[PDB]
Amino acid sequence: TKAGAGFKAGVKDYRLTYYTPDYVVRDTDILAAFRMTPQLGVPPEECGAAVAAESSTGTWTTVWTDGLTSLDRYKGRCYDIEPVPGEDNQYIAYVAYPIDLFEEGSVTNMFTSIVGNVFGFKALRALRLEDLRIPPAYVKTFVGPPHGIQVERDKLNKYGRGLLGCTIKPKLGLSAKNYGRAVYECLRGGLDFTKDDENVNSQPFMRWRDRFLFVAEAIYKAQAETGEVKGHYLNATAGTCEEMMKRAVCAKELGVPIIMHDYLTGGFTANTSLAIYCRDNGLLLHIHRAMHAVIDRQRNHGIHFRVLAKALRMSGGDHLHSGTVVGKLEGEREVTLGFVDLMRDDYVEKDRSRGIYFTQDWCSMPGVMPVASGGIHVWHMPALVEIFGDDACLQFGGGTLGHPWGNAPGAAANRVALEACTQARNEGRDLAREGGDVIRSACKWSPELAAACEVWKEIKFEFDTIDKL
Amino acid sequence: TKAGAGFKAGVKDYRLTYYTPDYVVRDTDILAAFRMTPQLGVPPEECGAAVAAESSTGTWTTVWTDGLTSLDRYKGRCYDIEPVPGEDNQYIAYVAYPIDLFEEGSVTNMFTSIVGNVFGFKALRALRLEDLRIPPAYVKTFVGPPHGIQVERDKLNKYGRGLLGCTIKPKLGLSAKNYGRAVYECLRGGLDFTKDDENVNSQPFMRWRDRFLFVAEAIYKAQAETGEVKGHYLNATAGTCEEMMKRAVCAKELGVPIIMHDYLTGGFTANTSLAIYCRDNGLLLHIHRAMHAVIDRQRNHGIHFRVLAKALRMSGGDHLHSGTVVGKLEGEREVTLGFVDLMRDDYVEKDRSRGIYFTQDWCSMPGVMPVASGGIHVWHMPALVEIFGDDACLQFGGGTLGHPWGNAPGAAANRVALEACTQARNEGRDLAREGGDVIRSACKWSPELAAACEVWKEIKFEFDTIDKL
Amino acid sequence: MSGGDHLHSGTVVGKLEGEREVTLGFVDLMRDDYVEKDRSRGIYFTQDWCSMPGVMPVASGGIHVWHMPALVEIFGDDACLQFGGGTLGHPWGNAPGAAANRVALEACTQARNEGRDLAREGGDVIRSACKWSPELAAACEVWKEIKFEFDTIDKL
Amino acid sequence: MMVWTPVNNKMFETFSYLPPLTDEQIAAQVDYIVANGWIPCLEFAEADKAYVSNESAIRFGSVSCLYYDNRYWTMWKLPMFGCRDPMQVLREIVACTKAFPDAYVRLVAFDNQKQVQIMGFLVQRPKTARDF
Amino acid sequence: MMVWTPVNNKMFETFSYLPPLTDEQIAAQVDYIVANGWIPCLEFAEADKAYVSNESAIRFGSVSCLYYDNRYWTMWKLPMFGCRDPMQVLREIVACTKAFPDAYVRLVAFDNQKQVQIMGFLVQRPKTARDF
Repeated sequence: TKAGAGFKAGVKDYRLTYYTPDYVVRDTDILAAFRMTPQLGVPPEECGAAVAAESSTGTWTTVWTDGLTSLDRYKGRCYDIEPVPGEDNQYIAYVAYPIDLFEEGSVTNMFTSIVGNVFGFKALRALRLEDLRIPPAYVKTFVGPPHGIQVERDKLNKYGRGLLGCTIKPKLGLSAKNYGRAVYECLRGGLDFTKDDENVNSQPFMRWRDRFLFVAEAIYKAQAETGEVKGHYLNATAGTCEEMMKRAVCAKELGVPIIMHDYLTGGFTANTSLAIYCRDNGLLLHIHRAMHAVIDRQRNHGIHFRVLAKALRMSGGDHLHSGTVVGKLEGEREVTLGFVDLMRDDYVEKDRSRGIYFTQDWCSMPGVMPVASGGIHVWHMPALVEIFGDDACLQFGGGTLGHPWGNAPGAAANRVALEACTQARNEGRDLAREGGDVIRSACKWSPELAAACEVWKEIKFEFDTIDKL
Repeated sequence: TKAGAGFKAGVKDYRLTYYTPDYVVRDTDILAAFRMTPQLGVPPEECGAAVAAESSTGTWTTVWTDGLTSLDRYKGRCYDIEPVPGEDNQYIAYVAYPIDLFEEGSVTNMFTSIVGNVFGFKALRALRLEDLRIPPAYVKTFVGPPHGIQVERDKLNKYGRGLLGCTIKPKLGLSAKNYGRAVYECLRGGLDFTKDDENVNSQPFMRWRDRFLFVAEAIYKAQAETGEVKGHYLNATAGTCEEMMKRAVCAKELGVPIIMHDYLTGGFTANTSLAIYCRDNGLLLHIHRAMHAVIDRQRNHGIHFRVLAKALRMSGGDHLHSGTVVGKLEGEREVTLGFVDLMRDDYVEKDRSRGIYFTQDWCSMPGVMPVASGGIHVWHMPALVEIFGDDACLQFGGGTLGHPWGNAPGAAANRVALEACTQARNEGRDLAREGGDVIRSACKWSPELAAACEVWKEIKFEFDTIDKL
Repeated sequence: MSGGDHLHSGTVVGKLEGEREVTLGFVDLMRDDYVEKDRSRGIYFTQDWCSMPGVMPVASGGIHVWHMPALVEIFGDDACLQFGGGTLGHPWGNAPGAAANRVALEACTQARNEGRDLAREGGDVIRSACKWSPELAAACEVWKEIKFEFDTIDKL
Repeated sequence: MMVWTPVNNKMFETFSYLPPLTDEQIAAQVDYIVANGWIPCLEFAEADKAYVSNESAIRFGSVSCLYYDNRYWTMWKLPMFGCRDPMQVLREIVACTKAFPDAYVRLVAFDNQKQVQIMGFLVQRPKTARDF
Repeated sequence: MMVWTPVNNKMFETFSYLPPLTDEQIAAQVDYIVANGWIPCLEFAEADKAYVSNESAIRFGSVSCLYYDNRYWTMWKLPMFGCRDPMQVLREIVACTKAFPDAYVRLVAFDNQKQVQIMGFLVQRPKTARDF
C-alpha cells in the first residue's frame, strides 16, 4: 500500500509485512547484514522481520492511523537469512532499506535507525553487525577522509619506507622542560613523528596552550638542526566542543603538520565536523581508537573490526589507530590484515572468506593509513615489516623511551633498525629469517643498536593467527 | 620518587609499584570499582595493578627516563580487591587516582583515561564497570543538568500528577499535514506532550525547518484552543555539528519550549555543549537513551545501568528516557529503580545492597527526570503508577495511535485513564488489586475508555523483578 | 562592459577563432579608446570614449615555431601567448621546451627590433637561431610540417 | 657510551643514518626496484636546496600552513620511460655528477597504480660532508 | 641531449636567453626605436637591487599582495627629451660604466600614447657573470 489502508486493530505478522526472501537490490538501496540469536521461543524470520519493522515503522498496536504514511517501496525489507556454522541458534540476517527513509548523509539519523533502535530488544539475546551496503550516492554525501593516502603521500614530502615514531610516556604529568628535552632529542636522533597521550595534552597546572608553545620552539629546531622533514602528533583532547574549537583555531594560527584527535572516542559527529574543518584548512588529521574490549571485541553480541573499519572510514581520517600488538589493542593476523585492506584500498568486490557480505560501490574513495603502537621493539621489526610493508606509521612504546643511553641513541637505534630492515627489503631478502642476522650485522657499529639488542634480548614474539575476542 | 629516579632496564612488577591494599583515600581522590575476569594464568592483583599503571603512567620498558615525571602521590593506586560471589575467576577491583592526574572537568580526557585506555587489554577476558567515586570539585567543574527537576517543576507551569504523552509513529515518512492533524488531535484530546523519533524530523523531501513550521502552526492552537498547558518534544537529529547548531539556532528564533536530542547517542561532548547552550538560552533539554543490547546489557563484560545513570547525569539533561517496559529497553524492578534513584535524587550514602560502592558528595546536585515509553496501556497503568508515582513523563507507544476511533478519542481515553488512576491514588486505594475495578468503574461513561479496554483486553503484564540481560 | 584585465581570444586552430576579419576588430575593441564608427569595420554605434580602461588579449596557441613570425607581424606586443604545442610537446622536457619557445620569442623580437620583413625574413631568423640553440633545432625538427599563417574570412 | 650528534655534517633524510650504499649496491637495488614494477627517475638538488628551509615564510601572510621550502629536487633530463637499463642510469649519474659539483644527486621512483613517488637511495655529491 | 641549467650566472630577464648584442647593434636598434616614435631613457641598478627580492615583505601586514622589491632602476641624469643621438647614449653608457662598476646598466624607452614604458636590452656590468 502507498497510503490509505484501514488496518484492523492489532499487530499484523511481520513475516507477512516486512519479509521478502525473493528481493533483488536497487542501486540506491542501503543494506545491512547482522549475526543474531533470538530468545528461546522466537522464530528467526520473525526476529529478522521485527528488526526490519521496528527500524522502518515500529508498532505497539497497529490501527488505521498507521495507514496515514506511505509504505510501499519506502519501507525496510528483511531478505532471505542463513544459519551460522559456529552455533545452532545463530543466524545471519540480511535487511534492505530504501533511500526514501533516511536524510541524505545524516549520520545520527542513520546511526539511530540502524544501530540505536535495533540493538536493544529484550527478546533478542545477542546481535552482531557483520556488514553494510552503502550505495555510491550515500557514500558521496558522506564526506570520507579529508586528506587520504594518495594526498598524504605527496603532502608529507618523503615516502618509500615506513613512518617511524614513538608514543610519549609516562602519561602523567611530565613538566615542560623535561618533555621539551625528550621530544627534541628523539626527533633529532632519528624519529619521523612523536605522539602525545590524552593526559599529556592538559593537566591542572600545565595548559595545552603552553605545551604547544614548547612544541613550537622544539619543532622549529627539530626540523632546522636535523635537515630531514619530521613532526609531532599533538593530542588535542577536550571536555566540550567549544574547547575543541578553541584548540583547533589556536593551532591553525601556526598551521602545524599532522595532529591527532580522540574526538572520535568522544563522538562520530565531532570527528565529521572536524574532518570538514581539516579539509577546509588543508591540514592532516590522525584518528585515535580506544575501548577495544567493549567495542571491537564484542564476540557474538555487538561490534566487529570490519564494520568498525567501514564506519571509521565513512566518517573519515587520514591516519587511523590500530593494533598495539600486545597490551591494549589487537595483534592478530586474521583480524588486522582485512581491517587494514578495508582502510587502504578502493574497488574490490565482496568475499565471504574475508567476512564481506556487501559491496559499497567504490571508484574514488580515498585510502586511510593505519597507525600501530608498537610495545615490542627490535626483534619484532623483521616480522612487522614482512607482514605490513610500507603501511604504518609505527609508534614505539619500548623503543626510544626504554633505552638506558637516552632519547637520541634510542631513536637512533630505532632509525638504524628501520633503515636496516628497509635495506634488507630492497635487497630482496627473506626477511623473516634474514632479519635477525641483518640486526646482528648492523650492531657491529651501530653501538646504539647493539645496546638496544642486549637490552631487548627477551622479546621474540611475532603475531598470533586466529581472532581472539 | 618525586622525580629523578635511575631505574634499571625492564619493567618492575605492577604489584610492587601500583598496588597498596591499605590505601587511605582523600576527599579529592577519584575512585573506580570494576568487575573483572583475567585471561588464564594472570593473577587478579597483577591485572588490577596493570590497569592502574596503564591508566596513570604506562610503560613497555622502564629506564631512567620514566624518572623524569613526578610519581609520588601523583600516580594511580590499586586498593585491596575482593571475589565476586557468583563466579570463580570473577573479582572486584578498586582503583584510586589523585586529583593532579586529569584536566579539571574534561569529559574526553576523563573518558579516554578511565574507560578508553582501560577497556582494551588482550590478557583481560572481560571487564565491567561497577561504580565511580567523583569528588565534589570535579562534579562542580562538570556542568550537570541545565534546568533540572526542581527548576522544570516551576518552569513548566503544571504538576500534581504524571506528565501524559505519546511517541509519534510510524517512523517512516508521515506527510506534514497528516502529522499536523495527528498532533493537533492528540494534544487537544488530552495528551500533555508528544515526541518525535529520528526519522520523523527530516526526510529526503521534507526538511526539519518546514516540519517545524507545521509544529508551530499546530502548537499555537494546541495550547490556545484547549486552555491547558501542553506541547511537543522536537527531535532535532543530524549528521554534522554545523547542522546541529543550525537546527538549534533556527528554533531559538521562536524560543520553543521543551525539546529532546539523540545527540548523546551521537557523542558525550555534543550533549555537554548543547546543555551549556540550553542553560545560556533558558531552555529545557530532554536526553534520549538507546543501544541497550551493546551498552547497557554487557553482562560480565562492559557497562551497567547504575554507572550509565551516573555517566548520563555527569554530562547532564533535564529529562532522560527511562525504560520501555517491553521491546527495545528494559522493564525490570531490580534494574530500573536504582537507575531512577541515581537520576532523581541527592544526598545518599553508598550501600552494597543497591550495588553502590562509592559516594560522590552531594548537596546541590540537580535531579533529572525519567521518561517512560510505554508500549502497553490500560491494565498496566495501576502497576506503573504504584511503582513510579509522579515520576514520568509517560509517553505511550500503544496508546493514542492504536485506538481505532482516532487520535482525539485515543488521547482522551489515555487522559481519562490517567485522571481515573490519579483520583484512585488520591483516594488511597490498593492499586494492584483495586486498579482493575477502577478501570471497570471508569468505563461506564467514558465511551473512549470502554473502547480502549475492549481493544486492549489481552495485555495484563506488570514488570519482571530480576535482571534478564 | 563587464570587465577583465586580460581576456581570452583565438586558439588559432582547435576550440576558438584564428581569423583576420574576426580577431583584429575584437582586439581593437579591447585594446583601444577614442575612435569613431566606421561601417567597413562593422561599427554602427560609438559609445563615448574618454577614460575607458583597456583589456589585454590572451591567445592559446596550438601551433608553435614557424607561426611565431606571422603572429608577431600581425599582432605586435599584444598577447599573452599561451602555447599548447610548445613546452609540453618537446621530447627533451619542460626546460628545453620552454627555452626553445623563449629563444624563438627573443629571436622574433630581435628581428622586429632590427626592422626585418618578418613574414619572409623570420624563417631564416629561426634557421640562424638554431645553430646554437639546440633546443630550437629540436623544436624545428619536431614541428617541421606546420607552416600555417591565418585564414582571413570568418568561417562560422 | 654514548655521545650521539652529526658532527660537521647533518642527516640528509632516509638512508643517511646508516653507512652510504656503494655503486654496486645501488645498481643491484635498481635492478630489484625495476623487477618489482617501480619506475625510476634521476633527480638532483643544489647544496642549500636539498636541506629544509622556511625563510620564504617572509613573503606570505598565512604560515606555516603545511608549506615547506628547500626540499624540491630537479629531474635529470628524462625519467626512465621505456628503457630501464642500470647502465643507462649509471652513465646518467656520472654525467650528472660531472655536471654539478655543488649539487646532490639521488634516485627516486614511482608506483603508477595510485601514482605515488618513493624517494630512495642515496644523497651523494663529489664534496659530501663528513661521514658518521 | 639535453642538459639545461644556468651556471655561475642567472637569466637577467628579457634578452638574456640570447647572446649579448654589440654596441653598434644597440645603437642601431635605438635609432630604429626612436624612428618608431619611442622615447629612450638610460637607467642603472645596483647588483642586489637588479635581482628580485621579497625580504621587505617583513615590514608590511598584507603580503605577497602583488608587492615586489629589487626590480626598480635608477635613471642616468636625464631622459632623451629633445636630442635623440645614439652616440650621446653610447657616451652616457661609457660614463655610467666608469661611474658604477658594481651596478648594472640597461636601456628602457616609453610609448607616450598610453604612457607605457618598455624595458629593453641589455643588463650589463663590466664585471658581468658567466656567458651561456
